[PDB]
Amino acid sequence: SRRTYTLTDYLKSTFRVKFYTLQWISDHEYLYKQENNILLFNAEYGNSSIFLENSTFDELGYSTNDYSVSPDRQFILFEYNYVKQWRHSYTASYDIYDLNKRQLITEERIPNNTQWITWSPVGHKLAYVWNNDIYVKNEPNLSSQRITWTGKENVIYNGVTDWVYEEEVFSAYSALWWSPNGTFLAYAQFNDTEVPLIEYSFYSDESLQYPKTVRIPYPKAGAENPTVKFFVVDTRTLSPNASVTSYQIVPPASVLIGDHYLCGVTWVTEERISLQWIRRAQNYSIIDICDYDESTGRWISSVARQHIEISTTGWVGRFRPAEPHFTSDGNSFYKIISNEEGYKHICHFQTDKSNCTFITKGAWEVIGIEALTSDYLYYISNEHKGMPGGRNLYRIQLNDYTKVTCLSCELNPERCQYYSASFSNKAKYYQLRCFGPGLPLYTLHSSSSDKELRVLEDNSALDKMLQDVQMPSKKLDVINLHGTKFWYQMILPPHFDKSKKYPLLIEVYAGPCSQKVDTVFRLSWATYLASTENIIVASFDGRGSGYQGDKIMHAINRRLGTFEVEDQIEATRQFSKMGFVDDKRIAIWGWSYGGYVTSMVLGAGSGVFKCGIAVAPVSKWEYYDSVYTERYMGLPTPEDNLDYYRNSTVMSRAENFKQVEYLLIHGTADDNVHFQQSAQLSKALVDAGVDFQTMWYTDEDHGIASNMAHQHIYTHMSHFLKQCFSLP
Amino acid sequence: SRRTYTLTDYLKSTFRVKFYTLQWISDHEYLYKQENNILLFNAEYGNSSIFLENSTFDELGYSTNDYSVSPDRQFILFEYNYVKQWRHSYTASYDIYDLNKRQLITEERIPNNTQWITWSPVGHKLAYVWNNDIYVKNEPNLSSQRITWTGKENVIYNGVTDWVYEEEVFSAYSALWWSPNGTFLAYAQFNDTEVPLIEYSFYSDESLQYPKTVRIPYPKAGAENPTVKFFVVDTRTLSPNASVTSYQIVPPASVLIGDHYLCGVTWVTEERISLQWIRRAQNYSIIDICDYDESTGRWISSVARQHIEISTTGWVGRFRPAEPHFTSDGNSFYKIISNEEGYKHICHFQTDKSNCTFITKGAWEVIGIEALTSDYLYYISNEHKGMPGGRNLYRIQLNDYTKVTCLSCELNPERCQYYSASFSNKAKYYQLRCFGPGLPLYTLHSSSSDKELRVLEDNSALDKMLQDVQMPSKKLDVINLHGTKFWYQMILPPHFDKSKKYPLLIEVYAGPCSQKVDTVFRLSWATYLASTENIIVASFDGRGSGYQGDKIMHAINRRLGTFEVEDQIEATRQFSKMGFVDDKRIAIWGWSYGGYVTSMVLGAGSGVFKCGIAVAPVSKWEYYDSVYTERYMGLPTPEDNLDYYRNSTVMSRAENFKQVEYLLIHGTADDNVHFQQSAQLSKALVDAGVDFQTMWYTDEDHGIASNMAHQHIYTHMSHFLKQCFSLP
Ligand SMILES: *[C@@H]1O[C@H](CO)[C@@H](O[C@@H]2O[C@H](CO)[C@@H](O)[C@H](O)[C@H]2NC(C)=O)[C@H](O)[C@H]1NC(C)=O
Ligand SMILES: *[C@@H]1O[C@H](CO)[C@@H](O[C@@H]2O[C@H](CO)[C@@H](O)[C@H](O)[C@H]2NC(C)=O)[C@H](O)[C@H]1NC(C)=O
Ligand SMILES: *[C@H]1O[C@H](CO)[C@@H](O[C@@H]2O[C@H](CO)[C@@H](O)[C@H](O)[C@H]2NC(C)=O)[C@H](O)[C@H]1NC(C)=O
Ligand SMILES: *[C@H]1O[C@H](CO)[C@@H](O[C@H]2O[C@H](CO)[C@@H](O)[C@H](O)[C@H]2NC(C)=O)[C@H](O)[C@H]1NC(C)=O
Ligand SMILES: *[C@@H]1O[C@H](CO)[C@@H](O)[C@H](O)[C@H]1NC(C)=O
Ligand SMILES: *[C@@H]1O[C@H](CO)[C@@H](O)[C@H](O)[C@H]1NC(C)=O
Ligand SMILES: *[C@@H]1O[C@H](CO)[C@@H](O)[C@H](O)[C@H]1NC(C)=O
Ligand SMILES: *[C@@H]1O[C@H](CO)[C@@H](O)[C@H](O)[C@H]1NC(C)=O
Ligand SMILES: *[C@@H]1O[C@H](CO)[C@@H](O)[C@H](O)[C@H]1NC(C)=O
Ligand SMILES: *[C@@H]1O[C@H](CO)[C@@H](O)[C@H](O)[C@H]1NC(C)=O
Ligand SMILES: *[C@@H]1O[C@H](CO)[C@@H](O)[C@H](O)[C@H]1NC(C)=O
Ligand SMILES: *[C@H]1O[C@H](CO)[C@@H](O)[C@H](O)[C@H]1NC(C)=O
Ligand SMILES: NCC1(c2ccccc2)CCCC1
Ligand SMILES: NCC1(c2ccccc2)CCCC1
Repeated sequence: SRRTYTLTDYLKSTFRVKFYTLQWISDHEYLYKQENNILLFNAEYGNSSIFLENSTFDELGYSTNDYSVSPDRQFILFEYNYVKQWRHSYTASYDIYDLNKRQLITEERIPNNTQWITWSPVGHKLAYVWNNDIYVKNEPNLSSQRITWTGKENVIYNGVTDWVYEEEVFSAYSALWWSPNGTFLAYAQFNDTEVPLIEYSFYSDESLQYPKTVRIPYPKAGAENPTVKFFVVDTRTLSPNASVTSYQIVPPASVLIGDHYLCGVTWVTEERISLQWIRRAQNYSIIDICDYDESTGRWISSVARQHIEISTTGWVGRFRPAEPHFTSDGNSFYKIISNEEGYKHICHFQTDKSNCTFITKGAWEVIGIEALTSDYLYYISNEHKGMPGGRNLYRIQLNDYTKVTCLSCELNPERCQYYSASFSNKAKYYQLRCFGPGLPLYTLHSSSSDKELRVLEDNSALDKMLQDVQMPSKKLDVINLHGTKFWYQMILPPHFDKSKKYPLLIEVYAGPCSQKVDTVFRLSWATYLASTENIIVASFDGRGSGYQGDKIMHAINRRLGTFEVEDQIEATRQFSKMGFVDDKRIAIWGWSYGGYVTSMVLGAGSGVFKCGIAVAPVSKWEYYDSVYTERYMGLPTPEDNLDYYRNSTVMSRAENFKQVEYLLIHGTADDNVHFQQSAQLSKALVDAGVDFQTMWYTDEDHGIASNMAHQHIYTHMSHFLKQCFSLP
Repeated sequence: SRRTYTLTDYLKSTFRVKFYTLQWISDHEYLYKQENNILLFNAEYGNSSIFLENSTFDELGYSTNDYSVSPDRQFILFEYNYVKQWRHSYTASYDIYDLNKRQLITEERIPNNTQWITWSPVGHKLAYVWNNDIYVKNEPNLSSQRITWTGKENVIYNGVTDWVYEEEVFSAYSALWWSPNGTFLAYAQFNDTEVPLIEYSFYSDESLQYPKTVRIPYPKAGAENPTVKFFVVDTRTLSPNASVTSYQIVPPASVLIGDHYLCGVTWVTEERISLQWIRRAQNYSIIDICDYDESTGRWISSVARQHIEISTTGWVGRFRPAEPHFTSDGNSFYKIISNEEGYKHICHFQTDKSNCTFITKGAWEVIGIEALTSDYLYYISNEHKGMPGGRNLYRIQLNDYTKVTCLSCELNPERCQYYSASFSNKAKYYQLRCFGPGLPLYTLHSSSSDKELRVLEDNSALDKMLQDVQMPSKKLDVINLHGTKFWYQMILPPHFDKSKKYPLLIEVYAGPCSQKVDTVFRLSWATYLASTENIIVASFDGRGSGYQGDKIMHAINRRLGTFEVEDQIEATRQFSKMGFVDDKRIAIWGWSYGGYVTSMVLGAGSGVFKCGIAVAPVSKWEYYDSVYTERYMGLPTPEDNLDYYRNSTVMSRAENFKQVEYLLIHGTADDNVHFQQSAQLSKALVDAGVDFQTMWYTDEDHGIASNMAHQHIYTHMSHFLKQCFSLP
């Protein structure tokens, strides 16, 4: 009799899922923004005090989207006037507020359009990037000092990444790294002089008479890449009438051979920095640990402190090589790498020795190292119940790898199987974050007694609202393909009657090291399709997917568009044989890589799918960026992998689309998967005489995330889907 | 029992409509390309001879799309390697073939990428434009002489028009004019230095890794326009070691005041040239007749030889002021202008007097003056039967305006009501071209006996094919609106049963001075919709339409988007009341201006239309070019017509689209109605929460005319239409 989860409920977020975001500022204290008030909580006693009243934000231009308190707690930074750029980058305005004299620094302010800013790890120094140059302010009220002079739009980047490093290498816009005690400021410089430009029209507000052309240095497969340099600036000598004292650290010879990338920076101590470089091929990476020479100011490296990591069956790491986690002394480190069996586990390395020792093993994988003390190492893995789509926090004794405890496994076995964690300094306390399968749950714990100090947020409000509505259920299970067991999930309609025949909707991603099958709780479009439209929405992780060993992940090496596409078809074929699926009404959709896979499926002529929707899909790999594409496909030259580049385009399967109903969608301002991709795909379908539907979204980028576009696209795909399934 | 005219029949042109293209080369001879053979016909005796065997084209690179024989018949020009640009412009390669020594000129050839080329009116001189500069060749085998040095891509144009002059002023790419006896070569120079650039992406062949950006100097409403200069070059002194002798003719002071355009050039005699200029406003034009001064080389003008033409209720002429037609002596001319009642008729002017005398009158209009001898004047009008959508050839005695004969009216009253004509030199013979309502019919006639020498093409083959198929019928009639009678047409399905109720498709254009209702025979998409899908396709010419007097045409002056849109709604409303139309299923579609109107109707909230399709529509007048837009709307400034510019956008009616099914289509490479227009329109619909369909066509220009795109768009609109009409 109750209501169903509606499209409007989804599009409007009428069912709010709460969370708990905190920032640790010591080994037992943390800040929390509550009702626009910044409160200081003491993990020990649970008591809190007001750190900054809600009545201070009231007048800072307008909305204050973010804050950052200096480590010495003397100042606070206010971020506002946010202007988004790519996936991670953006520019903003900042105000510095003196917490002592409780005033607002007015002289020597931070520039407008600041690209990045950060306090030093200690004290209250500031470093920021503006107009592609780096500046340092020793005091909030004193004049900043310019560190670089080469900054230049679309050419030289100091302190921040260019387009490709942001998206594929750093997964961040930032390229600045203060040393632990603020002595040194390390940064990377990117040169895009020889990178070709992708250009597209941005129409802007209706009042703009002429469209403007956006230009981005974007390297497509096999094109010229940006070069990079790494510098360590000694901030001690920074003065208005002094030059900048900096040293340039170059990569090891084994990398200087040809094109390469800087993929990681980690400070070990005030005089020891760790750099991780990888060759353009991405099957050879190396860690170079450089020591500061106090009598020359040089950062020296030695072959003894270099650690090589290669891959013979594919690429190194998941999306990039894993980061090293050093001990306080810096004489050793722990890092995730592939073991003998192809599973990723933690290996213990000695800084000046090449041999490492695995401290974990099994047919499961370590997702990442979370914290490290002199006695324990905390990490996250999907070992529990052997569920690759589950996550838990584990702790292992460093003096006896035999003693490993699961800190999250049994807290709420039914409600919580997917966690992430955030540790305080020195790992004395930690917040545990549960994302499903039940309602998210945030908790605070002590590392000494493993006791649960308290419940930070349990979403009891959401629970209330949902018991009044007919929610669908999510079931996870397994099936066999090629003698290998793979996972899949199904969002089943309320009051699921294994008798009736329901229409199926396959939602796919399926890109290298992907995971669409997990135990995370999500109020999604699928929630609505199952709840209101009685459609079954399933997902499957086959060959190429991650967190199940290099064996399954590297299956699609140098051959994207083959096995992962084929496995979606065979898995759907097995789903359609289970009596509760109307094989006459099967569809599939995806975004990005899921859009590519969706298209490849539809064009396979399997006769299995009736219709499909592709949103901002890749259509030809030579159109995508160099870092991501080459990592799996090599170079598109007749000497390397051109043949597999050519027969993996969606265009080459155009004729087969005559057998299905296809919906192609794309944002005209997509800086990531260029509109070109869909423009070229549609032209191939037109030339083949194939009828299909289209939908462009003016000025929307890769996310197609503006409030109105977001609502419009899901509304549109719903009509298309219901038309195809003959649903009223 | 027979077949119906199918979509495939239309898309593939299975039913060929033949024509007869000839080129007059004297007062009694003409050339005709037959089976790749150039034959020379003698109108007098009807006998023909081979002028150039089909066996000469065989090897000229490849296909020879066109030929041009010099007037002295000594040479012939072969055009090939055609590369289209805008609506009229294109570049090509040319070979000169010596008809005497029957050889092929090999030395001093014509450049590749030639923009325009033409023989002189006599002899065998040649003038051509290459890289925006003019060149003259006195002999096919001799070196050409460069005439201009200012040529520059997207900036200076010598001898050819820029984008806006090509599309809106000259309706041609050409800007060169030889004098009657080849002495002088006149040309216009266009400067686009200050014209803003419209830019858009061209994706090209799938193999192009990066899309290229096309840039065109295009002036939008109120923007900076291109300036122009007119020169008369004396070719007699052209020599390799001599400078160029030329004179610059400037416009009359009444035009130099502000911005203006050169809209017409006409040579009167070897020493008298006629220039027609118009102000940017386009409600004031003037004809300046300049005489050559043999002792100074100057081209002099006098106030006595100037003729002003203004409009107080709108703009001058139809799309541009009509051209003057001078007598051999050049002492007088005949030109179409609006009379006292607002109807366009022929006025007789004296070159040095300001008063003219109308030689025709009535509630009908003269379409154009076709030929002029010392005894008669031939013209075309829609006077017959008072049908504004009919055309006929008339002849009027110059010494007695009372004697006027209709030469085409009664030849085939049932089969032919729409003619055009082509006269030989001195008007001794003429070809008559009938375009409907029956099958096209070409005939050759003598001016002396008005006798029909012979039938050039009667399409008897097409007649044969069509009697085997169920063709629809076209009926023309009238209806009253605001006390004024307007015309409309309906393509009725075969075996039309005035009983049953059929869905109605309204095909609209309705732009200023347009005519959708005529008696021309057309194998169109509508032919298929009526014949096979049993849909009625109607068209209506209301306020704003042409050929019915300035009264009706100037109705929409300074207010586009109002009356012509409203009249389509009221006329459809009256059509729906006629018992044979299903009021529940009515649609409307259009192209360009028809797309605008179509969209303005769908957004009127009249409740009359269920669905509609708009192809490459204008959505906001400030986005269209200056010449066309300003002609009807004035300037978009608060001092002029900004208010009507703002409330006539399609966007302002977005909310109303929630009541209809809308299909928006646009070529991404449209240089005319920029993709911007539809991009901005769709964004307004998305912001309003309106659901609608879309369809972009990669790299297609304004015509969307590539073979595959052509077939695809009509196939797509047919599915949309049938979905909306619930037709299987
Ligand atoms: C591209 O072409 C290759 C080579 O023909 C395809 O690889 C074969 O795929 C078939 C599946 O139909 C397998 O039976 C063979 O074992 C494969 N051979 C190799 C060399 O792996 C590949 O599937 C094609 N890729 C795409 C995207 O269609
Ligand atoms: C094309 O038109 C532009 C006007 O914009 C001319 O440029 C001006 O030329 C004069 C004289 O040389 C200079 O004093 C101005 O400074 C120029 N202004 C600009 C906008 O550049 C240009 O010379 C013209 N070219 C031709 C071939 O006529
Ligand atoms: C700043 O802080 C006060 C609390 O100290 C906020 O007041 C609370 O508001 C929530 C709902 O918004 C109530 O449920 C609490 O009970 C309120 N507490 C009090 C003091 O009554 C106040 O809303 C905040 N100011 C702003 C900017 O909204
Ligand atoms: C918007 O501009 C004017 C503003 O009123 C509109 O008004 C005109 O058209 C009406 C038709 O409903 C007439 O009733 C008004 O009298 C007439 N106003 C004037 C001053 O003559 C006009 O129609 C609108 N144009 C568009 C495109 O919507
Ligand atoms: C919490 O209370 C303790 C005493 O039990 C005090 O020492 C501490 O400073 C307080 N922490 C806060 C809320 O800052
Ligand atoms: C950027 O790279 C280009 C191309 O190699 C080079 O010419 C230029 O000097 C470099 N600039 C800097 C600041 O490194
Ligand atoms: C730095 O130099 C400027 C003049 O160039 C001078 O005004 C200022 O006093 C100097 N600062 C220091 C550190 O003395
Ligand atoms: C590393 O990748 C390159 C790129 O093709 C390849 O030639 C080489 O064999 C690879 N090396 C390993 C360790 O597999
Ligand atoms: C037709 O024949 C006549 C002979 O009476 C001749 O004069 C004429 O040139 C011929 N027509 C042509 C040009 O083929
Ligand atoms: C014309 O100029 C050319 C180029 O300098 C020269 O070779 C030629 O002799 C000149 N013609 C004469 C002789 O007048
Ligand atoms: C000519 O047209 C312009 C266009 O705005 C107008 O301002 C001017 O008054 C008009 N004059 C005549 C003769 O109609
Ligand atoms: C060219 O014309 C001749 C005329 O005799 C004709 O017979 C021949 O078929 C034609 N050749 C072609 C197809 O070009
Ligand atoms: N850029 C890497 C990703 C991608 C791949 C193909 C297409 C779009 C986006 C894959 C993982 C995050 C985004
Ligand atoms: N520009 C001239 C035309 C037009 C008008 C509006 C929109 C597109 C095209 C009007 C007549 C021919 C084409």
